[PDB]
Amino acid sequence: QNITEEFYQSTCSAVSKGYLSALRTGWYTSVITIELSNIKENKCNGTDAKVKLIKQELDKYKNAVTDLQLLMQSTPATGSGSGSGSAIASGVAVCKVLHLEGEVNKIKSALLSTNKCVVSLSNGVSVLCSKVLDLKNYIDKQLLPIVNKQSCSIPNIETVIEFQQKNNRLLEITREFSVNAGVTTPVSTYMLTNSELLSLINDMPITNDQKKLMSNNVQIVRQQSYSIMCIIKEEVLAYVVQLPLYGVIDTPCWKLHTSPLCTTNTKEGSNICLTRTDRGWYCDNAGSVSFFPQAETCKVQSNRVFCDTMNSLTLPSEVNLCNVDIFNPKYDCKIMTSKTDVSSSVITSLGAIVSCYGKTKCTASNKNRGIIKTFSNGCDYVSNKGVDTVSVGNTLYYVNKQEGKSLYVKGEPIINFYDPLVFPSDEFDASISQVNEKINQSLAFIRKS
Amino acid sequence: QNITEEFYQSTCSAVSKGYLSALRTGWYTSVITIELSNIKENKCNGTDAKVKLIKQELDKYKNAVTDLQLLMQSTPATGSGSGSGSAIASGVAVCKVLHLEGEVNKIKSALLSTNKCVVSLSNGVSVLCSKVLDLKNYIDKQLLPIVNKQSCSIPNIETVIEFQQKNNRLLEITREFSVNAGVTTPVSTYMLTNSELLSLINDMPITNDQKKLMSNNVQIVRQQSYSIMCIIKEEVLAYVVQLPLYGVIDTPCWKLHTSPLCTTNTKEGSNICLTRTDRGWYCDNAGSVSFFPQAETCKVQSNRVFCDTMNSLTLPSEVNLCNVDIFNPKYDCKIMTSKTDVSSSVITSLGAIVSCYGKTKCTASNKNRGIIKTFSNGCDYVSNKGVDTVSVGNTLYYVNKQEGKSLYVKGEPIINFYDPLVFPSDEFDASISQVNEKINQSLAFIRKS
Amino acid sequence: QNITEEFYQSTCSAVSKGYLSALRTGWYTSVITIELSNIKENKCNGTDAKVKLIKQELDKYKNAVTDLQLLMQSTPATGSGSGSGSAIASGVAVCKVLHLEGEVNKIKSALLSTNKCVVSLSNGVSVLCSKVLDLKNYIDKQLLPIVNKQSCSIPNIETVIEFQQKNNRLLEITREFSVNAGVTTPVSTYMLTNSELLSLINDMPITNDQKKLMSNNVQIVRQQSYSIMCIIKEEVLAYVVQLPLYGVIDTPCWKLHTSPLCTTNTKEGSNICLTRTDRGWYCDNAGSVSFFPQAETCKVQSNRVFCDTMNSLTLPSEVNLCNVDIFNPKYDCKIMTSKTDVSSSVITSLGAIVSCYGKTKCTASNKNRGIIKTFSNGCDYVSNKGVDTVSVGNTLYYVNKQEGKSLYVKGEPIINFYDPLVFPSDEFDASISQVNEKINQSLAFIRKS
Ligand SMILES: *[C@@H]1O[C@H](CO)[C@@H](O)[C@H](O)[C@H]1NC(C)=O
Ligand SMILES: *[C@@H]1O[C@H](CO)[C@@H](O)[C@H](O)[C@H]1NC(C)=O
Ligand SMILES: *[C@@H]1O[C@H](CO)[C@@H](O)[C@H](O)[C@H]1NC(C)=O
Repeated sequence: QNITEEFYQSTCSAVSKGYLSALRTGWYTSVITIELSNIKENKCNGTDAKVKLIKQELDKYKNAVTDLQLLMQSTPATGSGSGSGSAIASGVAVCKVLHLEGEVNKIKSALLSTNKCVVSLSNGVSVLCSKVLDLKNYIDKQLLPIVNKQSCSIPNIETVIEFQQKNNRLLEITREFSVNAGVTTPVSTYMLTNSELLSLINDMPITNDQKKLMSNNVQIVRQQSYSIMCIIKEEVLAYVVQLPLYGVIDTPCWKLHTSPLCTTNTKEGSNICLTRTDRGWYCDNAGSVSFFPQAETCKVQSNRVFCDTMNSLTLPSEVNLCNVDIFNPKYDCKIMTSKTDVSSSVITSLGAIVSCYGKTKCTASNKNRGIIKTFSNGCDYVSNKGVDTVSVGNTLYYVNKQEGKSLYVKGEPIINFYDPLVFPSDEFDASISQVNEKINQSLAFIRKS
Repeated sequence: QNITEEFYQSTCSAVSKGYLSALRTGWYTSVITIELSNIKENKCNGTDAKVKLIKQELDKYKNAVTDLQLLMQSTPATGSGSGSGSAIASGVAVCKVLHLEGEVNKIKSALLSTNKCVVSLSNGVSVLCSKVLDLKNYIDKQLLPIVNKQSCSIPNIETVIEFQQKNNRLLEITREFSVNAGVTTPVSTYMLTNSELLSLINDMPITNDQKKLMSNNVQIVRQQSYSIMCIIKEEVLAYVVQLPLYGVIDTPCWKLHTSPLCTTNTKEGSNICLTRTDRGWYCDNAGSVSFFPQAETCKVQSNRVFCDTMNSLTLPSEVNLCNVDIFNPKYDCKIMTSKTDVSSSVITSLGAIVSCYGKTKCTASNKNRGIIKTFSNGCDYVSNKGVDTVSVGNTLYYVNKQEGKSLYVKGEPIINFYDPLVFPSDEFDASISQVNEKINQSLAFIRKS
Repeated sequence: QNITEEFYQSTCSAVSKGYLSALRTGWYTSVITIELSNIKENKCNGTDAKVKLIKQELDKYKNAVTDLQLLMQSTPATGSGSGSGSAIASGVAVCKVLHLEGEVNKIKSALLSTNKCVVSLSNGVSVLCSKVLDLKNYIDKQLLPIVNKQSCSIPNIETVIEFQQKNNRLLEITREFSVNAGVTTPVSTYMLTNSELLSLINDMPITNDQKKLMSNNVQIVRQQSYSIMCIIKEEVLAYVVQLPLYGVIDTPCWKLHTSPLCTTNTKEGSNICLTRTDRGWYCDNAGSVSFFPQAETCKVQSNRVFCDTMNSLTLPSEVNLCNVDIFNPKYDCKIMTSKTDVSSSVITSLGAIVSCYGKTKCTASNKNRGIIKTFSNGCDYVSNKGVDTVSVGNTLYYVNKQEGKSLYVKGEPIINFYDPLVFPSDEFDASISQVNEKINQSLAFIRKS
């Protein structure tokens, strides 16, 4: 609920605390079926425009079914497979079951009397079935008596329009499945209406607090979901929707922000830099910390973070000590070094870190008062309380207007504890104790000779 | 207007000059409203197909409004926030104002008599208002007399069709806003027709030369714009369109192309490489140079470059001296080094740089004459005048057919001025003077022992 | 057909063999035309709803043509240009020909009598022409007699509906071309129906085995295609479709998987790591090996790999010896080193490599038996035969269920042949023989002093 920040002048890094967690750890597969009509082309003596329009829309239904047929002749399993495996792997497991004999018949039988069921497949997976569109009922009852005879009966213009409305959702689903090789993400309203999604959430074998969680963030749920095309078989079109399951909930999370920490010598060519690494989202997870390096693997909405553990890292709970004591031996606090003194800025949750070097004009202004702070050479921070923009050189960043308390922790910049001459000025991903050992090694290389 | 190129044999790099500039430095927010109809469901005795079709399309209007309602219950502010801040930050500032009382009433009053207005909000922002669709007028005048009574009146088939045409734009806007969590980019023709966009450009408080600039490049303007969902309130649907403002215009720009510069010893394992860094777009901006490292942050159309300063860098105007004298002390000309002699090629604006090493078959051919040039070991360049393709190994690159003059600047490759034994063969982002100091340091490590 | 795997305990890497190849080496351009109607607005005394609906849909046709007109006033050539050149370069060559006089007349004449032709342009390119929609015929025959007179004739509701159906494909094509600046990929069903694509494949001057190849993988073909907007001219709308040409077919391919290989000392701060580089897809191509570093540049479907040679590398056929003998001098087998002992896992084609270090809980379980293997410190591998998931820390990966034989090649991990004290613990992209020379250099730096 209450968001806070802490800027560490000593390491040129800030930590935004107070966020609650929702980590994806599992998948809920669910089958979405469309009852289709097995009709073959029935060309009849037809002339007046109502039969032509009906026959045209019927051909769009036929090409949509044959397009779905060449789509299932190839199950590419193209979703993920990026060394972290497939994400859709779980949903693919349901499609291989649907290809079994009698398996399309079980969901077709469970949905013989009701629209929404639960079906126990022949592999132990209890999936929830949904039937979102019924074209077999409409084509076999309202359309076949028009095209079945020798000469076509004249359908009313109302039938032509009602048939374009029902057939539309099928046509759009085949269009998405065609351009994406059967696997789509996010799940569009054609794949699942907000109304159908909320009905699937209410029926899940999950706690009521988790149903309130997923229902208040349906947009986040859509963006973290997959729609996988299954099978066209026995007057039934089936495709699987994989919805995220959040195994870690309401757990502490914080966000690390890092910026270069250089020396401010006036001699060009004589400055050395240092930047804490592993910036990003950290969350408590099962006695450890789940770290998320990729920026888009975590969507944040309203004080909670929605992450996917597929692309994360597991760190000891001691990783937090780099935020309070970077010189602490329980944890190997890693940095990267260079001699590149370029000014830059990072917009944090409650303020902005500014690393200003050289002649760069770094400043922070308010919309109505103008410039309220001019930064000197070095690394600094400013709160958003009273600040609107931060400009560094020719670049203007907008400060985030989130409410929260910020705390400035004064301290000596650690780049000053290093002798410039005996410094590793090209180490990437080096630990503090690792760098102290390389400094002990270059000073041993100068003492002996 | 006139595009030229310069290849530097000494550093294996080329510069494409002559481009004019258009840098995004600001945002213009504008409110786009849709007048809605506050109706509640009115189930009536209905049987004949025209009432059923009308009631179906009316339900799609109702679900679209409730879907927009759960979308504004969560303002995620998910656009950007990538350490450069939010891009949509400015547009979000307008949405927080719309949630104020009386604020939906001001734009609703300014648009009470005209379609397009200007409205001064209660926070000092003078936004331009547009009213693109009027469903309150259509539902309350043409539809309510059909559904208001006890039994429904029979609407003509013309009313059913005209209502599907007007309601369509609302349905597509909710579909885009649902899959993208309220923030879309680019701005589609459903969000804003080319006709409405041109009318917004003509009304902006900008110079006439800037209106000619944005109007001749509307496609670039759409791709650099954002559509942010605001509020559903008081029979008004409002969402903000953020259009780019180009503060830097008709300013000099050039593009740096770099390729590995290795030695051509015949001994495998004995070659060292060097590659100028910071390749990309450079533009004069306010006495400095704005450098763009990311490739997609700059779209080039017809001799002008359209960049976003949010992801750029500010460099001293002296950065140009790496293109004429890399050994010049006013600027720290940075390179990266390695021992990886792999052949490769870079398609420039007017030609192609080819770095050929080992047994790789590097060649450049014309469509009707065949191979017109065979490259030897080392780094070379060829103009597009008479050249169609360049093949390196099993890879074929197409040479850009842009008209312009190319200039070949002969010179000794600088990788030959370095003794291989005493070379830093793993430096990344190192300056020329930095490398000379490391060579002075490894030669001091061999002289003393 | 038969997929196999080989895990090398000595280098912590695995190779998935048995895949067949389809590399894109060329482009087939083809022109897709829409015959348009040159009509100007003809406002007439109109009141009853059928004329209003017709005039509304006619205005959507007019704005679509003018939107296409400002789209061709700017040919941005924004597709690619990423230093590998443009991909669309070949297709752009056809658009510059269409702007020639008489050139729209040749395809318009070849398609005067048939729907599908071949046309020899005035630049030697024999392109295949397709005419997918005929609006000039429909507007000039069925619509002009209604709007041509002084007062409008009353069209039937059937005409209003048939005109919305034909005009729809034009409107969707302008919507895609507007948001993407004239260059779209993949090619949607609006740009080309699966039926039109299959008819273009059958007519190509390619072998019958290649037509069977592209027809069985149309989804892969769409995802690797481009649609480029050409010209609006002389009652003809033309745009070019670039389809991939696979010059390398049924050639051997394998996939390299790599994972960190560290020492298992119990002392924190004392471990050194090593990881083979250049992981990805390798395919035999013209006596060499085409290597693909980017992960998305190769789509794999059903034992064959579909790669684009534009973003690839050419390696000596000897690159395979890093998979059997990394210490072999014919090839410089490159690695990268560090001191970062973080546990991680890689899902291979037939199993999973697990690098477990520190206190991380690495394990592999079966769905019904539970944990079937607990990994110790070091690098290991497990087959998918009997294994369902692999968990490392708080991350759970799904093992790929592809059928195939796996082979575990036991051997001493090479990180143990290196003395930790005299190790380059920050080399990136270093060769084995390069590292042995740096170890010979740091041992010479300690022997002399
Ligand atoms: C090297 O490490 C030893 C062990 O702590 C210490 O006594 C010595 O002062 C260090 N020398 C340096 C950091 O130059
Ligand atoms: C090292 O730098 C000094 C100062 O310019 C110079 O005199 C000397 O020749 C250099 N030695 C090298 C580059 O080996
Ligand atoms: C250095 O290389 C030489 C040449 O093969 C070899 O004899 C010597 O043992 C090496 N020394 C090392 C690897 O420490």
